[PDB]
Amino acid sequence: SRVFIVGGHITPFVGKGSPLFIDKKHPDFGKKKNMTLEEILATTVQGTMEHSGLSGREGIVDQVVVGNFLGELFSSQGHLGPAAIGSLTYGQAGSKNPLMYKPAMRVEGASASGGLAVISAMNALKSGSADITLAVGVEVQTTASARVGGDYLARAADYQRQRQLDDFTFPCLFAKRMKYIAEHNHFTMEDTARVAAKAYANGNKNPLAHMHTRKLTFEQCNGEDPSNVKFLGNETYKEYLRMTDCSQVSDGGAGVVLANEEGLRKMGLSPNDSRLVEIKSIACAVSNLYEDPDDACCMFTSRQAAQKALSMANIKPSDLNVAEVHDCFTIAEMLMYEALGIAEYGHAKDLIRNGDTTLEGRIPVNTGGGLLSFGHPVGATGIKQIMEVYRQMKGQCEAYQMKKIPALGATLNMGGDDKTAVSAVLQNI
Amino acid sequence: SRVFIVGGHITPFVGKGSPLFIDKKHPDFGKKKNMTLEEILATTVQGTMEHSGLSGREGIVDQVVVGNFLGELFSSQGHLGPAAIGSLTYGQAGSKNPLMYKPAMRVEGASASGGLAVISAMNALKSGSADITLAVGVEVQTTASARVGGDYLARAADYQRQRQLDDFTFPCLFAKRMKYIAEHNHFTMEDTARVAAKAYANGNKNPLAHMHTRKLTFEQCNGEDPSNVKFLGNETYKEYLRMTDCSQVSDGGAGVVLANEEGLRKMGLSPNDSRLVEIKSIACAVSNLYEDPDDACCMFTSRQAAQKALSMANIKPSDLNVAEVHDCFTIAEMLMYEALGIAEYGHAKDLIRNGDTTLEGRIPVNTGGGLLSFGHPVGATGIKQIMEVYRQMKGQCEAYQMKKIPALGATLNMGGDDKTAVSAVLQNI
Ligand SMILES: [Cl-]
Ligand SMILES: [Cl-]
Repeated sequence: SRVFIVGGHITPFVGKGSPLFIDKKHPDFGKKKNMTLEEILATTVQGTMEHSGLSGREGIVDQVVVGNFLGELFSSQGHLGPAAIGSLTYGQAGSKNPLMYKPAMRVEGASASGGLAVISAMNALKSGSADITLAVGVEVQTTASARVGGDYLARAADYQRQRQLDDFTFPCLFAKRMKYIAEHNHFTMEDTARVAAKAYANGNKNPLAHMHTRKLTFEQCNGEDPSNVKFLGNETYKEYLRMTDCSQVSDGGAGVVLANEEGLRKMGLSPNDSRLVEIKSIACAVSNLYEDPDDACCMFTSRQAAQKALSMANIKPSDLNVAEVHDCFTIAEMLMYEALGIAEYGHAKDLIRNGDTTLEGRIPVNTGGGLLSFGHPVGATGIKQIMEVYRQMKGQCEAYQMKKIPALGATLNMGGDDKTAVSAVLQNI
Repeated sequence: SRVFIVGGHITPFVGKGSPLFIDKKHPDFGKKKNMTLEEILATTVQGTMEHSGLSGREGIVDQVVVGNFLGELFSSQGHLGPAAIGSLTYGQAGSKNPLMYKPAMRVEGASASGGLAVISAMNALKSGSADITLAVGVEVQTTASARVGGDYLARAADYQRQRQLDDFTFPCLFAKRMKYIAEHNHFTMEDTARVAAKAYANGNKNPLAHMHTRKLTFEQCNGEDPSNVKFLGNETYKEYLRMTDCSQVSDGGAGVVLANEEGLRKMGLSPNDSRLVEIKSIACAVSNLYEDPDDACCMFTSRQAAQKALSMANIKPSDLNVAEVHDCFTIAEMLMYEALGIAEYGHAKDLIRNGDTTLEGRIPVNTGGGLLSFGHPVGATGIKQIMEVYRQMKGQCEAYQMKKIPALGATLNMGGDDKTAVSAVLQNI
């Protein structure tokens, strides 16, 4: 019935611009390779068990759900259920494996895949099938060029209808929102530069962040840097999107262990244990892939998911102390403030202008960098969000730790152009 | 907490060799096109609603789960949750849509993806979060060459480890089993020819079957036909697999509406309604993608799933009156009889030699053709299996209707080389 976060793990998120990423320019180029999807999933499953107190007793996990979007394209690998079952002892041939024969599957809803894993794992916990579940999200996207990656990520779009917009289909869909947003004075490209400045400043305090080592001023984020190019091909939307407005092409993983009251009891924990966080509610809303709303200024689907979650938890947005939102673009972060309801329609700009969502603000958002600086390994992201609220609640975030420990948090995870949304309310214990 | 099949729908399964498939050789070549994935999903969702009594009240469905393996490769399209949400009114611009904002997602575990959609839907029904769910499985595989297709289906294998075996990786993995099976006298290539003779004879009575129009004798299935080629490239395994031993590359869909007692109440039905079949149990077992058991003569994972399901429903294999099993190859059907437990280890051969699993036998299996003749649109298969037991129980199968209406049935759906398995026990009402 009730559901608890017992622990979890986030890998460093890596790609171009991280010193952890091996390219023709890294001391180990030709000597060592970046992790494969299998290696990331192994590290993520192992790390999750290690930081959840399950070492030696991994057999008490009832089910495993993997969130992943594009493994079949980037890594030529689907069927990650049995890859997850083999991840606890990966590379140790013939070893005993307590996860053998357990239920496992992959779920997918574009960049909401990790959020969907969490809900699926929660349904299992409330259904009689499971008392302890492991939800892991992983992605490897660095194995193709930027343009090829665009085409792959267009699988999140209505591909027949939208791939034609630009090779960078998904960035073009958000540039298209921005043109409409600017035409209705909803917010500006100066506002979106401010989101980016905050994300990179936050990421500079987060050693796991893809962009940890990159420092960017507001001025650079606002286009006073010749390398911050307007890179789209589509001439209708090109002027509305800069490089710094975009989430990173990252590899990484995140996992969480979730338990109901009987799972806690099996682990020797009581529901009042101060290492725990309760998932007070979770909700999913999905719209029509084939049709878009006219009002680009409103993410109606994300707004539905958040309102369902907040209502199920019996709280209002003003009760929230921290959030993680889906900043796949700076443009999206701004819309997410309004979808979540921490700003009224047309007032996200007030928040970003007054610093309310910065680390020292009254409602910090994406405290570790978001998709923009922390990075965006698609499948991992939904779970990374849950774990970031958890980490702030437990005082674990070091240089980006909030000074006032948050009592209530929310997540809002999105797939595609606001076509899938998953939202959770977390309560600190 | 109880779960009922209310109704469902299966499309014709189409591909090369069906008269319903449009190729340079069909009267409508150049005039009409085969369905796209979107069109198949539209037809399947609409048909499932229609045949389940939900037309005009589609809004009482709480959520949709889609099973699909390779859409992101064959159709450049992932994110099928929102595609499913737009499927009821697909092609009708701006129409009212009662499915808007409902939860939806895609699940995947290779050729067990449909079976996984059913389990996920059932978890929702038992957890408080749904009373009526739609589980739909769809696949389109006719959009690539055989060899490109082969590489795509290799996403079911451990791609790094196994892709090198043959361009037809997955077939080769079953040819490899057959070599070991022959070496241990477990069963013979005559036995596997007998499975195929049965599938095609059954398919000839099924107008939805991909191979409905193809008649094949035992002798042809046993290699007395020059066109029944041993097509593998790998010289170690080549001699152990004929064309007629393989499932079809098919396009199609299947859907089912599942409800709990409160769902039945909302639809105006009672749990004793003669249009219903109860799912007495369902189980999933997943093994290690990276490691294979020595004994090719046993599908351990599938055996685990079926034993779990039978045990949960409190029955034995001898109680079963009908079964649908995963005949991705003739070789697999034989192993499935032993995994399901209708034959003891080493005795599947007794069953196929005596006709026990034919339409007139005491335990008819794959009454409509199986994956071999009915066809294998990957994602649909797990749900087609459920709907075929349902159809036999309700007397709906016409020329392949069993003379004795079955009281108990079992499904066994498998992903990859026995790495994921889903098994259900159905009870006629
Ligand atoms: Cl996405
Ligand atoms: Cl498969």
